[PDB]
Amino acid sequence: SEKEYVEMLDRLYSKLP
Amino acid sequence: QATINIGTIGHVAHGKSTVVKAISGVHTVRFKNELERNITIKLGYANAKIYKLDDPSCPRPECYRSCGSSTPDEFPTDIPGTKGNFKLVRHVSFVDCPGHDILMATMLNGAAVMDAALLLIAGNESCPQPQTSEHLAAIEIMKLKHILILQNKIDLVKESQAKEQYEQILAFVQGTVAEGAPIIPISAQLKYNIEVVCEYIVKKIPVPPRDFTSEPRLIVIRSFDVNKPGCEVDDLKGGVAGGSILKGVLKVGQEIEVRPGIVSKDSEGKLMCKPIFSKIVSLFAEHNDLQYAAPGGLIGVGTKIDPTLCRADRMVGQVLGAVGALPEIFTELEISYFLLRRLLGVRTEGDKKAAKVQKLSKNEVLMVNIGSLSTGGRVSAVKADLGKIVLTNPVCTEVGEKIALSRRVEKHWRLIGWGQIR
RNA sequence: AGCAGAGUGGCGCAGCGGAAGCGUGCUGGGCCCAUAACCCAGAGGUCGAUGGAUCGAAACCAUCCUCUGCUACCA
Repeated sequence: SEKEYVEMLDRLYSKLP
Repeated sequence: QATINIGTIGHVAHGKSTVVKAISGVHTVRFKNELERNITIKLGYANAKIYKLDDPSCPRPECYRSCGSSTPDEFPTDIPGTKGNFKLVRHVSFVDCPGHDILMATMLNGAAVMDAALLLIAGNESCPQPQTSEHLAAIEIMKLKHILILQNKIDLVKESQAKEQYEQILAFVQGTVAEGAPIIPISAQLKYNIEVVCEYIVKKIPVPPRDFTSEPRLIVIRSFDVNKPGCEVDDLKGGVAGGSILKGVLKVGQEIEVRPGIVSKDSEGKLMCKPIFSKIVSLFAEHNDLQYAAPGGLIGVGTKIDPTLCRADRMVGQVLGAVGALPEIFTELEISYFLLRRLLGVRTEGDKKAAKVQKLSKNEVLMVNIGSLSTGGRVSAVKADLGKIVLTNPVCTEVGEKIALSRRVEKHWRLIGWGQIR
């Protein structure tokens, strides 16, 4: 459930300033 | 053609065109240009081809690399692979529903012929946002659970806000299926994590069992005239129905009947309706010619109806059966029903107005969304588990399935309950 | 997209083979001690575009250009 979210969150939000 | 219908529903201000062009490559479009004031409020259509280089990412035609154009602030680039042709996995179809609350009845209709959905959440507004719950509940009622939540607008939304929102939605919906549905945060200003979405939609959403042998039924939702303004006399054409087929392989040259009918001249009552018969000219899907129209896909069936029925969007939610279909065309109908103990689709920061709604009273007009049809009708008898409704235009009831019942709370109708025809 | 309207001086806008009009500002001067209203001259012209039939296109003809509008959306 939230594994799918957190994996992709640390993928996404690392590329933000 | 198409194999599955994934719907793209999602509340106000998340951006539709950026996400829709990334998934399908086909723009969501319709009247005004002024493409929309905010996000699409029409029932958009689009198909797409999903191939692999033997990689979970989906190529473009130019499959060496892909440089976006979403923003010139930075360059978003992704790599699907390298080139030497790619293997076709399937042809997918989308159903872009309205993203605005007033258009709820239309959103219901369009939704009711999909095989899966994508809940486009926006992090800008309230955490347990009205429409997210509205959508989710309707989906579990119709007969679907193949949902992939997509956090579509978290580009400038901080990670505390966005985390709190996914938590509150998933905690409110504690009685609606959503725990086996992934939640994929994506960028819509830099198109990032799009490649992982391609892995998800092939995983969570295979082709469900489709009944080819069973009799053809086409449910038309959109009206298209191909004669259009400026037609020549010997360039005459038929009228084209944008419908999905949910049962049976409709073959070319077959005769098809539109079953809610047209009402007989000088009727003194509410009967009699007579179905209209039209021969299938052509079976067009994607941009590729076909001789068949397999179920589980949204297809443009050109039929031998004449311009007046397609000159405007007048074939929204009509049931078409091949030919002389057994389905009854009721004009007055026996609903079994139940109500929600909250008012769905409305709830704000002050928590208004999801308070429990009073019981229905006779001779009030309510929207019964039965199938993909949307008719208005008045309740003639009102018992708790037996109401009798009289409908303005007849409804072809393919099966006793489900219904969605709405009541005019204020300016427009709002979802109050559901049930099953008896 | 096809369809009803328009192409003229800054603006308003007459006009049609043997004519770039008139209204409004514009600027000078006069009347009056002086202004104002007034009067006079002054000042503002690819008459969309592309040509053709022609002794001559502001006018005929065809196209293109545009906004003004239509079934309300055209796989």
